[PDB]
Amino acid sequence: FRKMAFPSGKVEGCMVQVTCGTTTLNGLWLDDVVYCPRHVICTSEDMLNPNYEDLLIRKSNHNFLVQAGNVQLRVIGHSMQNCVLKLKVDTANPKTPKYKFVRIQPGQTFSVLACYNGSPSGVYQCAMRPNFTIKGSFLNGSCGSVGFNIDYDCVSFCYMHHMELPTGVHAGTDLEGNFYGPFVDRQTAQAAGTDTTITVNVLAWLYAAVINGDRWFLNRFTTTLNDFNLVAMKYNYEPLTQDHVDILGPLSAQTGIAVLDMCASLKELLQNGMNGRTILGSALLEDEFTPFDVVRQC
Amino acid sequence: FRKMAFPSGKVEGCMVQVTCGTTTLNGLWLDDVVYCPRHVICTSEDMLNPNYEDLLIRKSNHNFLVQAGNVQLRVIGHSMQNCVLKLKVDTANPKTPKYKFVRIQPGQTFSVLACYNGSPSGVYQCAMRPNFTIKGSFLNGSCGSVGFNIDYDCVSFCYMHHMELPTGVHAGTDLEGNFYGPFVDRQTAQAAGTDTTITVNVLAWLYAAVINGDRWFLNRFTTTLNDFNLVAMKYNYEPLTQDHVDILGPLSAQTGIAVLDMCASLKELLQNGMNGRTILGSALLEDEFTPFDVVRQCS
Ligand SMILES: COc1cccc2[nH]c(C(=O)N[C@@H](CC(C)C)C(=O)N[C@@H](C[C@@H]3CCNC3=O)C(=O)c3nc4ccccc4s3)cc12
Ligand SMILES: COc1cccc2[nH]c(C(=O)N[C@@H](CC(C)C)C(=O)N[C@@H](C[C@@H]3CCNC3=O)C(=O)c3nc4ccccc4s3)cc12
Repeated sequence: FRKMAFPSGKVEGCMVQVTCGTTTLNGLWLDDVVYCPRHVICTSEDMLNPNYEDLLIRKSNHNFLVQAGNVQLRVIGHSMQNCVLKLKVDTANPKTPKYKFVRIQPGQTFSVLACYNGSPSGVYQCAMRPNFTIKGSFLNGSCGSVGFNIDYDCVSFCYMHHMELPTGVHAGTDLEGNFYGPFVDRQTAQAAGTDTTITVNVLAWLYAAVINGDRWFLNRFTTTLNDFNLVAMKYNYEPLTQDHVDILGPLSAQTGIAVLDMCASLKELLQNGMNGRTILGSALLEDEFTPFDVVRQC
Repeated sequence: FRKMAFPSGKVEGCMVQVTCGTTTLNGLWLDDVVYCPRHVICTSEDMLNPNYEDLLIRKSNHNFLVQAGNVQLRVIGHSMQNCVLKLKVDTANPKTPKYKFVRIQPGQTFSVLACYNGSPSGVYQCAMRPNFTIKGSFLNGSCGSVGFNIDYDCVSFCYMHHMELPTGVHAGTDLEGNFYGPFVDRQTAQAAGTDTTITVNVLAWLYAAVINGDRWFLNRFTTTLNDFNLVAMKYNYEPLTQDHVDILGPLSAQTGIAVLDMCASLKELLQNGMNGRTILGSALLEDEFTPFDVVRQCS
């Protein structure tokens, strides 16, 4: 089992650069609109606590340099939506895929196309942590790179990159400019909530183990959702939601193991440890494979 | 620090479907030629001991059905190169990138674009193991998927997929159709030679751990190159050459840790273990990052 990204070509065709003064970041060109982080308009001395409304009043369409490679796209309008700038340009992107903007939940995974100066550098799979950070790999100049899923040729954009916390994890917004978690776009040290283990993904991993014949950990007990959630919190595990139970449905049907029966199996693992026995060849439970990732790889 | 693949768009525009009779697998369309595994011509009976040149002489151009998306491309010729079939078509691929065919060395990495029915499914990073297998993720119908590196808009193709061993690892060929390793395109259960760990890559990765602010495994000791190699061979690690030491130089300079000092740290980890501690989130020593991979990501 491995972390697999989606093929990135449909997103590569949409990356451009956006420059104000000497500040260049990545933007996303869809139809005739370019989306990018609003702090492209910030000077170094306004970053501590910028006045974005006041900074944007001073800007005009002709202050924005938008380039696809070396080709300039003329800007004919601009607006701000939360923490993203929307630049209307005079050309509709001929490589625009079928697409949606979506806001994901903690535990969901997505692919990140890491870009520098509008040019793709690499692709990898990330999971949104319960404290709304991602464990990414981003350098200076990566802001504006996006994360996405692809379903039947439709790209669902879910992440745009804005910042690196002092602990080395990353934070950003959806494509409507709303941050995931309690962060703000200022040059300031911010801290995330203490992280927790993604319970729904650990259960998906147990299902994958069963599918491959590794099932020693199954037991004859069951539990209520509420009883399991109260126990999980004592072990720094996320509580399960109704949506979590539902996305485990296909794996539950495939193995014949009820979701609440698998919860009682995980609950025994939590109170007693693994006893040096492994699951799928590991002493550690994996929590960054979603139920969809598991059926993707089968 | 994550396992990072190359962006796959330049390869996506080359993937097609090839069908013969009831068999379907993926092909690579470059200019006017489609490359695919030759056993697309095999029927089920043929699989065990196919005489390929004999089976190929009995095929006509019109037996090959090549599809790019919804469009069919007409085969105007065909030839075989080792385990790869080369189908000449009447249309040139306009999305053909600049490219080259290369044979990689054990321990080098590449990106794999997994495809089914000519459609890209996922992309991830693999290393050519010392025993010439790869620990990939491939299901039925993945044959013909390719592995590649990218350098300044030039795509270097190095792997085409052919089989899964009983142990679950994978085997394939370069784009001239020669297998990596002692494998053969027969429907038989085949075993690989005993694998070993890629030592220069483990060292590159420990350096990455330092760059990302993790130092719990460093120590005050030092070792000679030969004495490290004796312990490494004991633990089934490949020997470390002076070429590898030089290669790690940029990394050593960056962190101020001499190569043989980092070797002393790896020696202790091999002799004492990790004691349930973690490195970059892993409980095991990672060996599928090359020194180039580390430099490219960290800077
Ligand atoms: C004293 O303040 C700190 C204390 C402790 C940790 C800290 N982290 C950050 C922080 O992240 N700032 C944001 C920017 C702010 C405005 C969101 C930022 O630099 N984003 C980067 C990606 C970063 C860089 C390293 N790899 C990460 O992913 C990015 O690309 C952008 N660059 C610029 C350059 C100019 C103008 C806009 C942008 S946006 C500040 C900070
Ligand atoms: C008693 O035989 C075994 C015993 C123990 C383990 C074994 N493994 C294999 C084995 O791998 N065979 C090759 C095929 C051989 C000819 C190279 C094969 O199936 N390749 C797959 C990719 C495979 C499938 C599962 N995931 C992997 O990646 C592929 O796509 C192709 N399918 C066909 C189907 C028909 C015709 C051509 C192709 S080519 C056989 C075998």
